[PDB]
Amino acid sequence: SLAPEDGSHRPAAEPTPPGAQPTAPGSLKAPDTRNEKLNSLEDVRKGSENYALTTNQGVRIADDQNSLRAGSRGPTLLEDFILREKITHFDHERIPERIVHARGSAAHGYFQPYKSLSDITKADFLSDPNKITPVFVRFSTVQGGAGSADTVRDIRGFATKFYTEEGIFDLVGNNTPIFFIQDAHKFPDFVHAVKPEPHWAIPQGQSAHDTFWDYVSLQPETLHNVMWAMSDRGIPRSYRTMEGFGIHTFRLINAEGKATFVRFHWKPLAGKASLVWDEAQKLTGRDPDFHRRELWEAIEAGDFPEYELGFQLIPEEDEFKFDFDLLDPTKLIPEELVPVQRVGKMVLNRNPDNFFAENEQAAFHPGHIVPGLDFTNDPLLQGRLFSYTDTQISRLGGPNFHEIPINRPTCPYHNFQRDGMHRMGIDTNPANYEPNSINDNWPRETPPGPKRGGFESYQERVEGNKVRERSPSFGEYYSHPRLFWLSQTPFEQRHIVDGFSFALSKVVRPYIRERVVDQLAHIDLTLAQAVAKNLGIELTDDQLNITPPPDVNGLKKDPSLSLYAIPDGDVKGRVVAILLNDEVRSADLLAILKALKAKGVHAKLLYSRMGEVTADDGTVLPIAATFAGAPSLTVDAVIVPCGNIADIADNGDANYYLMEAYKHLKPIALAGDARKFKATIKIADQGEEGIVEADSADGSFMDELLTLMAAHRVWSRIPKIDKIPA
Amino acid sequence: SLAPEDGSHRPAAEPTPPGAQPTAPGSLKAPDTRNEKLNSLEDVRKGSENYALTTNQGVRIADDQNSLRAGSRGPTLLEDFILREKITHFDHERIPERIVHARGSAAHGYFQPYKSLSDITKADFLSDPNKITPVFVRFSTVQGGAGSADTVRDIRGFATKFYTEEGIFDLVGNNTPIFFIQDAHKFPDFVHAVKPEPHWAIPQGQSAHDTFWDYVSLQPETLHNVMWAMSDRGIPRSYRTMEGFGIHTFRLINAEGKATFVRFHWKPLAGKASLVWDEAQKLTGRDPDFHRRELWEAIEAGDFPEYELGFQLIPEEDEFKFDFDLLDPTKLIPEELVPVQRVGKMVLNRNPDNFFAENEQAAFHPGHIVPGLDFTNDPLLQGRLFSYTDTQISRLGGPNFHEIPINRPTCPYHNFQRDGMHRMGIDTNPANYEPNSINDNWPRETPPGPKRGGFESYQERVEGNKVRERSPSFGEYYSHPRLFWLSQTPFEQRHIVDGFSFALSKVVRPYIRERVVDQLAHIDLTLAQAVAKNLGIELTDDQLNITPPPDVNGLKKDPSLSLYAIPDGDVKGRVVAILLNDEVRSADLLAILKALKAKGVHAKLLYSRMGEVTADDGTVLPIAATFAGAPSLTVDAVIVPCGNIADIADNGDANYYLMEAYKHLKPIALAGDARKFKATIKIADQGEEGIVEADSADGSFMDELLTLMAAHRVWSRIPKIDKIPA
Ligand code: HEM
Ligand code: HEM
Repeated sequence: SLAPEDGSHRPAAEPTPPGAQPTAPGSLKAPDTRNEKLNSLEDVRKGSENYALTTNQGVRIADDQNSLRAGSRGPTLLEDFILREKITHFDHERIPERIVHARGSAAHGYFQPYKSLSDITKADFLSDPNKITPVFVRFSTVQGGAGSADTVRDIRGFATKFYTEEGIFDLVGNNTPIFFIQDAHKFPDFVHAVKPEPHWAIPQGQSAHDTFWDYVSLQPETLHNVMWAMSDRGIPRSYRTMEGFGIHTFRLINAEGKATFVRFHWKPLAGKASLVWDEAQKLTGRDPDFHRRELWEAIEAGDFPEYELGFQLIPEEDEFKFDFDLLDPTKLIPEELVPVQRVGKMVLNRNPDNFFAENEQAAFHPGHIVPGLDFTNDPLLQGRLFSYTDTQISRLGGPNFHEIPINRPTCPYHNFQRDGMHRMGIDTNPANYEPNSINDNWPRETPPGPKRGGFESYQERVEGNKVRERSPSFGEYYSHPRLFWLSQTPFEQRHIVDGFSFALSKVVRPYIRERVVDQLAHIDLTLAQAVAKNLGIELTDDQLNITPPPDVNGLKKDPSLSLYAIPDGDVKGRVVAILLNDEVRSADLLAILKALKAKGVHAKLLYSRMGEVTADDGTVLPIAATFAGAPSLTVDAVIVPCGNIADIADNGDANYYLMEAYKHLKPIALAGDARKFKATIKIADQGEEGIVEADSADGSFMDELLTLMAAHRVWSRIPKIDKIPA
Repeated sequence: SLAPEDGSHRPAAEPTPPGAQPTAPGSLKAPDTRNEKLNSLEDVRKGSENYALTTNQGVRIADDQNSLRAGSRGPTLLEDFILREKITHFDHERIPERIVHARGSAAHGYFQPYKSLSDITKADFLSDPNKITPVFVRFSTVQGGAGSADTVRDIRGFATKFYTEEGIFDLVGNNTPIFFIQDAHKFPDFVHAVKPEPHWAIPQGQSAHDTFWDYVSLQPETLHNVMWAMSDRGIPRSYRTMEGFGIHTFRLINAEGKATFVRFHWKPLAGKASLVWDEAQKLTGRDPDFHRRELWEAIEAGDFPEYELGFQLIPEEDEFKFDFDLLDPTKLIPEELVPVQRVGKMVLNRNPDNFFAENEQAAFHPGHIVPGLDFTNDPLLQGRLFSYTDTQISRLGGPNFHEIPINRPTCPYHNFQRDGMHRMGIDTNPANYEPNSINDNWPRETPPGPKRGGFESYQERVEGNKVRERSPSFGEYYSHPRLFWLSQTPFEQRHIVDGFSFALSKVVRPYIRERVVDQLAHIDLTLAQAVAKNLGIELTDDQLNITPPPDVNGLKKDPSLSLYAIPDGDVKGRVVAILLNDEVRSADLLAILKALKAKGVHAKLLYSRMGEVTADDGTVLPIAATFAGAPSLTVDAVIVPCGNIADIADNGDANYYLMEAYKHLKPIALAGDARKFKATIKIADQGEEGIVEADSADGSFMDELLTLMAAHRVWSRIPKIDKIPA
């Protein structure tokens, strides 16, 4: 018996805020959170308490501290089958990581539609608002390995496995509404260009290197998604605060056989929010698991990630009514032209028990559709359909990957397929082929119909010759980048210029930088000049005269493309650092902590060492972390209560904590003598927007801080942050 | 043609300093650097210039930009064999990463002994000072994945494959002279404890989490290597500036059959040097590939990593003469007791061509020894001999891993083994067994002998019963941690205290922190009290009264255990930042670059944007990076020449660059009006040791800066840095 007597080794099985308890497997932290897929995994969950340690053959082990040897200082014997089983299993623990999106974080949840969509699709999981479909969701980056950092600049994946009563449907999307390339045949070229370069395998988790920009300069179809990556969309605050998109146009098919074109969306109910680049880059160093942590701790707190599924629907007769091709995955459909119709809500409310078994082995593939859905001829989607089935045969060891527990359907599955490595199902059918008479032809085909029918593809007309040719309708590359640029606020446009400037500064061959600036001059002259100025490049008179591309169907902006132009901030689940001193004003801290608790905002109490400090009135305050241990990077705002400020006033760490928060545009609130820190961040006597200051933390002090938190960051401070060395 | 007409896409095939040219495959950068192993890989090197693009079956491809479809907006066709081969290969690119040491960086080189060692060993590679043995060396971290960061706190691996004329010898070592655990049976327990925790797979590249410290608190044998890991040994400046050790006692066997015990050492001829923790942790964010890049760029510059192989030799009759067991890999042999005898030199002088083919697929294993070497009963070494053979079967896809080009011997190999996945060798032997008459028994066994003989194990006497028992002589856990602590300088001791304090502050369960401070009180009460203070923990009276462990064979300290107590600096290959302004004083820059060039020290010219600036005499200075883009973390020292200092005097990023370099103890040199920056870092007029200043950058200014650089860091500044908010 090695646990403490007080039981402090074990986290409470109740919702608790980040940092309050050690994290734990989902079925131990939240045993009463259930859904049909979580219940169906019970057959393979293994406990541990009160059981003997055994070999994998069930033989109890007496001494798991030593190898068998001839004498206590002698050679190890080959007959030690307990050592060789344990080391054999260790030696073969790893499987290949995913070729792309190897870094990702996943959770269980459930989906429900708001109303029946039976008029536009026969998909069973969208047929009834009282029908709940379990989900498993993995969010990811694209380029880095499974051990790379979370808050890199990159596109993010957003993959949802829906365990429906008519089959698994995987909606395998990203956090931007287009992809970099048009035809799947180029996907190995693009991904080899963005990945670490092959001689030396550098850089990890970064597209800021010469081969990426060489490919982008030579393939202008990439510029639209490059604009989104260089914007603050490339550095989300959390997986909870990004959008999701299926990117391709797919089809919905109803029971009458009508096809409707659809593009899929996820709206984050916590709103849209991103970091700023210096904060994201530094956070890759101080906490490379920040998004994985934030997701797992939000679910442990009850701050469940919620998203609304929405559809952009285009009738079949409107296929050719836009300036861009619906089948081109480098084009978005502006919401000003085709609004997103709300379809249902997904809540992620339980973490896995074992990351390897459930996250690392999950397999999502966009060819996993159900009756009521179908594909289109988008040539990127069409090649994806080949790739996901193929890659799973080597990543997951053979063709029985659907029998790995996380991947199993919850609905029935029966067919004539047999054998393969690690075959689990033992088929009793006398027949392994059809047609058969010896089992009266079971399992049998099922015709298509309104519900519970077999899958049949929509009978789209195909006409043309066998060609390796890009459609001419796809040959336009600059209008959607320009629409995106013009839809951004002025501070978002500055952050884009800064993204391209920093990236191209890391390209060693200067001609590649000059070729990219030339492509920017085809999108918007203001953007091109601002990036050229940061690179020491002067645009030629020819570049200054390139005519801008046309508007997209008459639009010169669409605010739904901006993260911030239309406020959608939500503070629940955010976190505030509170900088303690050795004699805190207990009344300020009561007022601060209860205001945050009332709005579901978490707090972390920080000091210059661990342990406790005692307040003016004797209240013992427990310290969560030190100023260096939990830097401002990890929080959304900073509060300094009054008390003995001279304890921390000359602490370089405390001062730099405020300077870094200030540089990264975070709200800061200073009570009482904590206003002496105004000198550190150069605030005027009369104050400035974004810094909350009062004689105490009472009256309106907390409401003002919370108002700033709802607007996420203090964008008006951007011109002021340069006169700070931080 | 897509290359620029000026040829600036291609790096010069000559030695160039870091950043002067794009990096490149080794055989293109240094085509005239050869050794027998490098030449033997020519059968599988494949070029590219002037060749047609083909499928893997040799069919020329006409259009690599499109899939075959029925009409240019039609569905992709199954008969597109060119798309499916290209995407099948991409879908199967990944193989499992190594179970430990997944993150690593490698190079080719050569070794030769200084004199014949035939009186102590019959190993052929140590027999002749003029017979050179090619090597391939991989350096690595332990815990993180292949995509994790380089400058984490961790142990580093140092594995060397010697391609000898009597077989491959792999010396598979680490950068500290002991390991964490005593018996291989516990390796999966230890590694699971240090690795990301199984529920959520956090944290990457960090031992600062509950399960690692839970295991250490319950297994005091771990304490010795934990002291090394918490010291600055855990954060090397470069793989060129750390020690190597084989850890175990092995045997040397001479031609007369005499056995000598040996421990292996690598001494870095560039000297020992480490980062400081705040710098290391920030560098994991700003350049997670810093060590991989530094190694590659040192070899491209001709700053070839050099190491001296050394042996500690103990006669067989002295096995039991120390206070510790020679077969216990948690104990080191102090050099004051047994000196390291210099044996030979290894030079790494060429990078690979393809990182996956040569580094990712390399297989090192400490059971690959040759005649003239043998094992001992160290119970950690004994279990290693099973594991490397076993893990390579799944990582590298089967039992023919020795036929992957990097792993092949350069000497003959013939036997009766056949088949296995991806078998390359086509055996013509009519026999596949021996004894045979049908091929007159060839290939034939070879008796042991002085040279070119068969391998025979030393006939060690074995006497004991078959037991799973730890030798009582291994049950001492505190004397070697204490020897290490007492041998560090006072600043190195402060960094150890900080390393334990920072790590244990990240352990959520407070009782684990308490148990580890109790273990520290058994090593040294000053260490224990200093850690306990930073944790808010008070030592009990019983803890204050624990008797310190005995000296190790009379030693109070051994200065070979410190990185810094004995000066051993070498500045060649280090790097200075030079902060430019828009009217640099060309006379200062002349003097600076001349003095750096004379000592082999490289420079990086930095400014507030990219492009060029022009000096006072019209010299056009290309800018390597911005002040933000290449932070002070990446350099060894900073020089600010005179000129138009007003251009940069108020630049926040230039001021922060000096604040960070100052906090991280780096030398700073300020010429002329750059002395105005003394105010940012609070240097008195009279100056400060570690800041070089003068009216101009003459010979005397450069000699003072170079002297500071030879001492690596300005330790005397440590009391002054706590106040700087950086
Ligand atoms: C619209 C463009 C695409 C989007 C939105 C997309 C999205 C994703 C996502 C989110 C994942 C990770 C799923 C998980 O979390 O496990 C993934 C993995 C993958 N993607 Fe795609 N992808 C795109 C295009 C492509 C293309 C064109 C190909 C190849 C022709 C491709 C091949 C793969 C492969 C091989 C994997 C790893 C799958 C696994 O190992 O299970 N992707 N992609
Ligand atoms: C003295 C203690 C040890 C040292 C110095 C050591 C050093 C290393 C080094 C440097 C590597 C990486 C080689 C490379 O660059 O590819 C490595 C890999 C590995 N080690 Fe050890 N190790 C030790 C103990 C152990 C133990 C006790 C076991 C298991 C019984 C073990 C199992 C492995 C395995 C399975 C690999 C991966 C090998 C591969 O995939 O090719 N190590 N170790």
